[PDB]
Amino acid sequence: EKVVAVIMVGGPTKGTRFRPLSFNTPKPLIPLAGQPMIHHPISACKKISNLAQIFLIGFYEEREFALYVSSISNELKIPVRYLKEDKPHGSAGALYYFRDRIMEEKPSHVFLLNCDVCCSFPLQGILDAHRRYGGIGTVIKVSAEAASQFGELIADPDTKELLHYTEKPETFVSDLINCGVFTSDIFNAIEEVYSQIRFVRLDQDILSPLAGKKQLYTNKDFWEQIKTPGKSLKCSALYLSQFRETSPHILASGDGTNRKPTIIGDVYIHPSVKLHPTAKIGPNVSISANVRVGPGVRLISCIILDDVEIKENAVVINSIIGWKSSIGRWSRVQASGDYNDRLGITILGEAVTVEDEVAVIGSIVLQNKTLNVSVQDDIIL
Amino acid sequence: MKALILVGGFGTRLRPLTLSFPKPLVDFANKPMILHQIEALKAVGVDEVVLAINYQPEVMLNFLKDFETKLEIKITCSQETEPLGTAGPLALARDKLLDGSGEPFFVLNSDVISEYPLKEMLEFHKSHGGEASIMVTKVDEPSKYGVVVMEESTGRVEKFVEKPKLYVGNKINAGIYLLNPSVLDKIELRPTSIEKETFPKIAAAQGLYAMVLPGFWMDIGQPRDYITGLRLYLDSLRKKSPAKLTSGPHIVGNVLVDETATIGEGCLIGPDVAIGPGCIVESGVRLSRCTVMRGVRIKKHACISSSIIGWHSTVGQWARIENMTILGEDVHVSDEIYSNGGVVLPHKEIKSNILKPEIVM
Repeated sequence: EKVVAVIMVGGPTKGTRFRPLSFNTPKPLIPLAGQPMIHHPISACKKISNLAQIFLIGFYEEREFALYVSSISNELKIPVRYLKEDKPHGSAGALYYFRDRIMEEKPSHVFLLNCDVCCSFPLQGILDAHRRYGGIGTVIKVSAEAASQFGELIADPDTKELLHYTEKPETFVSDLINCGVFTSDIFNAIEEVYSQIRFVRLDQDILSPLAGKKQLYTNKDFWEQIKTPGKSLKCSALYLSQFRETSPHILASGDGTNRKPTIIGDVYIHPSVKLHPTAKIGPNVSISANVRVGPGVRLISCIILDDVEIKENAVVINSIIGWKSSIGRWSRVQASGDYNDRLGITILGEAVTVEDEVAVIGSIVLQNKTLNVSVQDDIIL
Repeated sequence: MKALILVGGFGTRLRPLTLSFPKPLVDFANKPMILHQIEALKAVGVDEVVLAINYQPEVMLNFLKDFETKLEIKITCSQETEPLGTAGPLALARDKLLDGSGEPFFVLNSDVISEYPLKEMLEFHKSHGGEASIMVTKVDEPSKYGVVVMEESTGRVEKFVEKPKLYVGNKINAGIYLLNPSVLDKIELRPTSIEKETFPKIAAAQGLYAMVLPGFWMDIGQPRDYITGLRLYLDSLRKKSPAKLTSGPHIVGNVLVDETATIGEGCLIGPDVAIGPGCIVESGVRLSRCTVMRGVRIKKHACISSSIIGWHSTVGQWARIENMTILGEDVHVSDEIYSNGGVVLPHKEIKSNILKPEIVM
């Protein structure tokens, strides 16, 4: 057989929540646990030996993605390609558009996953489960109280077949929810709703009608929807935990002072960083390239982007420091850590200069901004 | 004759209007703020004008290139690595100001608006033969500003009294200067504030003089000052040229409408409303104390009062905008949406009410 992969990207109207960071780098390219957001789905596509071409679709500008795609294929050796849907049709119409380019090598099964998804990605397990189930296409157990986020989803556990599906009107649920792989026959199903029935949403007029018909089938790990810039930390720890279960040597594990700082588990340190052994790099911190880390600084539950300057005795808690940002000496950037509150994770824009002793507690600072005074519980433009 | 205009940075305190276009390129009463005093420099026949910016001019080269032919004026930029105080940027642009004739040049601040009587200031300079000239405006609050203690007989200044607890005067600087070429040598290479170090150097020499500004003065350092500063401008327009302000049965007070802007029927516009070019105003609207920039279309039955509308935005039908609501470029307000002081970022669709002051991203 042959397998192809298509990843949804979205345009500048979806990353309208990551605004401070979206202005410099679009949502899919924002580094999660050191690597861009879509860099984890692409990493899981290589484990399928029968996979070939990869397709990134979305109404972004190709100029931004052309530079990034050129570097991925140098690592995993997979043909990745970006296609800009000039006419965005949500999801279903998005992929029916240029269906020729996707089915160009006659792939048996086509992978379809979304950008803002943080699961374990068992692509090789679901592929073989779909080969056994058959049908056109192919969940995670959550509490029944956690039902406002999605709604209702019914699946008979004997054949693992979706018996009923309502997107938002739940009206009694079954504790199962979507997570975000079909056969080659999926393009014909869209023609029977775009040409026969005639802006088409995949999870409204394709998933819901295919209920009784035995064609739609059905994680055992983690999953967290990440449309919020604050969720970029809670999910980053799971990826680091995934990099702490598998291959930890890619994760910094200093645990001492032999010119290596005090690392307190679940830390990814880029080799291009500058460190001081007196700094304590606590849990759940992902440091990017070409950053200068000061002495005696405390970094927990935060992610730091490129070209950041951390000065003497700085403290960073539940924060996201933008690009080329400057953190003054004895300055503190903390937040509560509430992934449900808007100001639970303080976010700093690009090239934001927090002066010495200046404190930022649970606030959002825009790019190219200077701070001489301490702020608290606000949104600074 | 030469001239120099102090711009400063990008306009950080004027966001979200300066998030895209720099500070001097924001349309104020239809025209960008830079054109309000460049055309005034053409009234005195100034050919070349330099801008003491601090950011990179690469973003506004196309705009300044379009004003050189329309206005017949030479426009060149100067970018400093750091803005050296208040008099520093003048030390760098001294080469573009000396033509050889040794004529006084003007120094203007981009954060000030006035009536600009530049013609009758040269006669105020070519009468007593002074060396340096500044403009001075009366303020009701002299403590919050730096007071200039001059004599009420000739116009000579003596000392600088900042925050006077007792009354020593009420006259403050207006940000507009008139300097001979013989002053560009008294500055040092170190960042010096012209208000704190350079001006007292010439005041003790008694080689300067002062003139009073017979007009309005406003320091625009925040986006909410555009609705009240537009009042002082349109008021002076009722005096200078009253035929430049539109009139009609649906017009109340002072309204500045563009020839390109189109207004529907059954509307009510005023007072102090400025509609940029390329706009599309639908019927049943009620504008008051607001300013509308280019290309934005306001749908039918909308009520906007004391607000600021960005470029190429869209106000839905029956939408109510009030209380210093600040909208960025390309913001789409749905129908029936209420905003009570919502400072919104550009490229945002508003489908919910901003019933209280709130910053939307």
